[PDB]
Amino acid sequence: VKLTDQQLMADLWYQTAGEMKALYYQGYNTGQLKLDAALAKGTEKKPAIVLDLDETVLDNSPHQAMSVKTGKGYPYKWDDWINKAEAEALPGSIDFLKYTESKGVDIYYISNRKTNQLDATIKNLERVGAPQATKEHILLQDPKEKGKEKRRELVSQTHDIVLFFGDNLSDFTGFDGKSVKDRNQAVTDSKAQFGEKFIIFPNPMYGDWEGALYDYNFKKSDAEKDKIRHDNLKSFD
Amino acid sequence: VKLTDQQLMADLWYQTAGEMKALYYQGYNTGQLKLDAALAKGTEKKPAIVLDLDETVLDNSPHQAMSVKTGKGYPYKWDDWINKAEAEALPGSIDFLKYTESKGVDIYYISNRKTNQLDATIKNLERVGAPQATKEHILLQDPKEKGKEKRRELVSQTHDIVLFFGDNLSDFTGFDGKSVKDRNQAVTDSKAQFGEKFIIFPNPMYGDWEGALYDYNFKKSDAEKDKIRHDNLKSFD
Ligand SMILES: [Mg+2]
Ligand SMILES: [Mg+2]
Repeated sequence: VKLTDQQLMADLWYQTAGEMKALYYQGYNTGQLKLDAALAKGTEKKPAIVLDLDETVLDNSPHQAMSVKTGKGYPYKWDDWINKAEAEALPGSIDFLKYTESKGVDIYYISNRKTNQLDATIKNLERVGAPQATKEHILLQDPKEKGKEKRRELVSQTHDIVLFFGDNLSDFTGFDGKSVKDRNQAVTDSKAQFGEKFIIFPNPMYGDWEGALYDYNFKKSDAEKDKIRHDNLKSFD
Repeated sequence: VKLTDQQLMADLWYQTAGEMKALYYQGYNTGQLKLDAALAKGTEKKPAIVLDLDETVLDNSPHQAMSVKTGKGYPYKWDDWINKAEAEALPGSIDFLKYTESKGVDIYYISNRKTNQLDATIKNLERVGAPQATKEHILLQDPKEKGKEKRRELVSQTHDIVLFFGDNLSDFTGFDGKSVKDRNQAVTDSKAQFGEKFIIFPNPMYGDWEGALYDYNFKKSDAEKDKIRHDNLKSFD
């Protein structure tokens, strides 16, 4: 079984579809409207926004396409890709970030890139013209650190975080390590937050949605993942 | 050779990912905000909204999952699926539509379901509780006519259409029959509209994004389609 072939359409959409680009504009347009509203309401502490990087601000889809062509899934040559520091900015992202900066609002890029990839991440953020591309504002994941809540909470000590941007539910608080059924119910329960506080972007290529299917154990064979993937489809009879 | 296998991850995300559900909530949450805003400012003609049905209001992903499991591509069992009239509503859609009706706004379901599928479509819409599920409000595709602009224009003769909802760029005005290059540039050109007048939903399973890759000629071989799909991915060096 060529597992990587199973991602082809998802990758192709993400890389070529105008619809995908439109969804990125819709997210950043909505985020800017809500930033303005949050600034007009006012804050107790200095305002901040928090964004994920991969598939939120930086487009890593060329690595996923490399996996389709080679048949070798992530993280094969992921560090090689990160070190190249040539990911393009996703649609609307840079204009929104520059607008946020112009308003005096602090930005924190909270990303599960590893702390030892900081320098390459700064390089990529500089290449695309992302504001505040510094160690102070780029909060990467420690070895053995689970999730992003520690970094979210550190930011909240000194800022009021008015918006979160991400492609993965775990880019928002309260979606860590849940089963498919439980994370899906949590979405329903927090339905009012989406497009309000939590700004979501489309990523059918990879993420916690896939990891949840494997009980977050990625040490599964290609055949085992293939079976789980097939078993979790809901087919019409 | 097995083109349906390449849809698996796209279908699995659409069916299982809480992120997909969040994007639908974000879309409809934004729709309600923009509807209220438009009504508050007033209109010339009676207000309307236009929605697409498939992958906008109604979830047909069980048919797509079936294609993957059986390995049998479109049109296998599509009309049978339509006639079963058992698609679930997409997240946030029905509450939004009930709200819209209650504000005195007319809803028009402009959908490329065939005119002989009108009875089944009414049945499915009644089942999920969509309002205004009648021939006067469900505007299906005439086999002589391509695209939806004629139906959009007709509605616009008596109403001021304040919002459009879809998963396909051709559910909005200005995206008919364009190359990938041209349709993607048109998104850029119309970037301000998304989340404002055009409310977009994520569908990595199928659409004009795929048709455009084939220069809208689906009578290509699977070999040709497979080469086209592979050739349009962008990998890194
Ligand atoms: Mg991400
Ligand atoms: Mg549709």
